[PDB]
Parts: sequence; structure tokens; C-alpha cells
Amino acid sequence: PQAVVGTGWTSKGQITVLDMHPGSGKTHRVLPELIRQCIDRRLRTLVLAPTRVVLKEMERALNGKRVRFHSGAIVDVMCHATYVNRRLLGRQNWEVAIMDEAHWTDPHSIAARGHLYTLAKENKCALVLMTATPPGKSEPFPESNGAITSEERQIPDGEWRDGFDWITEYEGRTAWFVPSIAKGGAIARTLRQKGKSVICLNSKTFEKDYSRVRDEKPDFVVTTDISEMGANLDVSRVIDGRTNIKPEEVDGKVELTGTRRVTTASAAQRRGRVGRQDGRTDEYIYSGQCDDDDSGLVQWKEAQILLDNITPVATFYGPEQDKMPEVAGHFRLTEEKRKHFRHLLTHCDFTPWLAWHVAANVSSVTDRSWTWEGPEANAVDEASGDLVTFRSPNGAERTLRPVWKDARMFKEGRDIKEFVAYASGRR
Ligand SMILES: Nc1ncnc2c1ncn2[C@@H]1O[C@H](COP(=O)(O)OP(=O)(O)NP(=O)(O)O)[C@@H](O)[C@H]1O
Ligand SMILES: [Mn+2]
Ligand code: NA
Repeated sequence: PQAVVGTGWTSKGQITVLDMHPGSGKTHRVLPELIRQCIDRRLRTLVLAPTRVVLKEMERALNGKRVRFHSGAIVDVMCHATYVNRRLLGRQNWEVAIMDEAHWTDPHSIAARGHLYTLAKENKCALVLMTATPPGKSEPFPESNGAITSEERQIPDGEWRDGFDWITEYEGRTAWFVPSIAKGGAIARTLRQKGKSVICLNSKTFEKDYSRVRDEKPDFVVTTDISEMGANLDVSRVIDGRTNIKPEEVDGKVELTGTRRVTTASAAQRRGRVGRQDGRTDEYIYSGQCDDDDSGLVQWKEAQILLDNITPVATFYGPEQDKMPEVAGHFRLTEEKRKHFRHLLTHCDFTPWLAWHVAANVSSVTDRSWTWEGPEANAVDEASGDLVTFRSPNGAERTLRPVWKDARMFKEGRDIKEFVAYASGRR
């Protein structure tokens, strides 16, 4: 097993960090043994999966055990977000908490591990954090079940014609990480015009396309960071430009332009898609260096927004506490405004940032006028260059011109049409 998970790890106030490399058995070997002990010792246990794919991983791994899975049992399994979102309202309590993929910089994930750390530090519970890359540790080349040959090469950032034959002359299957859906689209189009089979994985295509990968065995999986955790792509090569999109609050608005360098935790997950089989050598082809300074991203403000509203006094998981942008509690809402906040998160697909600004500032849950009364520069444009228009229930023609402008609502995985359903009062 692992050394620190013999006994006493289940003791209130005990925080155990399992730095375990990719493919080392966190989800399917360690976790079911932690759960067998928890059930034996009759300890109320929370298990947090980052995503639906890892949650189904856990269902197989915990098959034949009395466990309760959340979209008799004393073990509850649910997503990082599910945990945080239910605490935005008669709270359930657990004396043991296990967080799988505890490096994830999704704001729900940062908020969940901050809450659980704050509890463990108060002797309310025992916490286990499992990840290849514990927050604090900078290691882009962790250990692997088999060998990986890593080589720096120039990687195309978009369509290309000649000069990159090493890409198409490769005889195995590849996972190519791209910083955005749109960049993913341009790479896929070139690969198919070169006669390669491609499946694109991202927030729009995952639920329908991920299970085709096993079955169709495409030449290429062109994937965003959606495939960094619990995606089994069964490839022999990763291509990794080591970039990601960077949602950033700039002049009171959330922008989504350009890229940043990935963190080491991200590079390590991307590389970790390969080298999962002893006695096989796989390839990791990358371009450039990593950047662990992600303190500028809106994710940290979004994490405080969530943590401030599920909580004394709470901090982020110790090593991340430096990236909390304001003093603890800054973002706490009244109970009534928190209800509205939760509704916008869970029912309207809002970002934490947008949901907080609306719930904090808008008198009533029925108001939609904030969607057209913003400053002129906040107007939202269709691909054809015209400003989006819609009709309020009284037939008034509106221009989509929100007071609080979050680019994430209008591209990269979200559609203007779904925001208009909200803005038009069809919600
Ligand atoms: N062929 C395999 N190689 C490695 N692990 C495997 C394999 N088949 C099933 N598994 C399980 O898959 C899981 C992968 O190991 P794990 O430590 O969870 O990786 P990781 O760093 O967490 N990478 P990821 O899980 O995708 O984020 C373990 O729980 C293994 O028991
Ligand atoms: Mn895993
Ligand atoms: Na396809």
C-alpha cells in the first residue's frame, strides 16, 4: 500500500498528502483500501472525485462495497463541485474526507480542499489529499509505470502544411493537448486533411465523444485540459505545447484572450497520459517551459467567492493560502443573496464570478435589466459582427450588454443562445 495509510490517518486533525505518481493506483488500489478500513472502523467518510469520468472510475473500484454515489451506506462519493454547491445551503458531516486529484485548480476544487483543511486544522475531521502533484511541489516529470522519452520539439500552434512530418509519420496513437477549443479545431482540421482520424475532446464534445476513443482508436485525440484527470486515452505519444487559456479579471471584466504557460502540475498530468504500462516506452513531445505562478488567474477569486459562502476563520489549503486575493470572508453573502448565488451556479450555468456579482448587486431574482443596462463597451457581438439582440417578455428589443461581462459565458464551451434564454427571462 502506502506508508502513512496504515492506521491513525483516520484520526481527527490528521492531514495525509499522498504524493503518488500517475498510474500508481490512487483511484483503483489505494482508494478502495482506504474505504475498506473506513467501513471496518465505521467512520462516516466523504470521497471527492473531480469529474463525472473519475466518479464512474470510483464506482467500478468501489463495486461490492456499501457506498452511496451522488449526482444504509456511511461512505458518500460525489464530485468536488457537488460538495461545495450543497454547502451553499442542513449540512451532512463526515469525520474522514478523501480528495482525489487534489491539485486541480478549478475554483470548486480549491474551495473544497480549503474547507476540508480548515476543518482538519480544527480537529473536526481527518483529510487525505491524493495527487501526482501536491500543491507546493514543482515536478513536471514525475515517476511512471513504464519509461517515457521526453523531447522538446517545435509544435504547430494552428494549421500547418509541410515541415512537421514527425507528427504524421508516427505509427502509434497520439494525444495532443491544445490550449482552447478553437485551437483544437484548427489542429484537427489539418490532421484530417492529412488523412488522420481525429476525435476532439473538450467541454462541448466529452460526454458524447470520450467513450468513442476506446472503440474507434483514432490516430489522434485532440484534447483540452478536460483530459488531464482520469481520461484513459490509450495512446503511446503525447504532444504538449504547454499552454492553456487564462481567464483573468481585467478592468472589472473577465477576459479570455491569449494563453499562459501551463503549471508543472498540468504538464505532469498531460505527460502522465502515457508511460502507464511497465515494459513499454512511450513518448512525451513538448515545447517550452512551465510557469507555477498562476496567482493572476480569476480561479483564486472564484475559489474565495465559494469558500467565503460555505463557512472559522477558513483559508485555502496551506500552500495555496498565499493566492487568496482578499481577507477571509470578504465575499460572504447574506443567506437570501447566497440562495440566488447558488441558483445561478446550479440552474443557470453561471461562473462563480458572474453569479457572485449578480447575487451581490441585483435587488430581485426576477430582474433581467442588468443584462442590457451595462456600459456600451460590454455589448456582446455575434460571429457576424452585429451586437446580439433579444426580446423581453413585453416585446422590447434589447441589446445584450451586461453590467458584469464574463467572456466565459459567450465562448469556449458556452453559447450566447443559452445566456439569451436567461436574459430574455425564459431562464
Ligand atoms: N493499466 C493500468 N495502469 C495503471 N493504472 C491502472 C491500469 N488499469 C487500471 N489502473 C488504475 O488506474 C489508476 C491510475 O493510477 P492513479 O494513481 O490513480 O493515477 P493518476 O496520477 O491519479 N492519473 P489520473 O488518475 O488519470 O489523474 C489506479 O487506480 C490504477 O489501479
Ligand atoms: Mn486516478
Ligand atoms: Na469526430
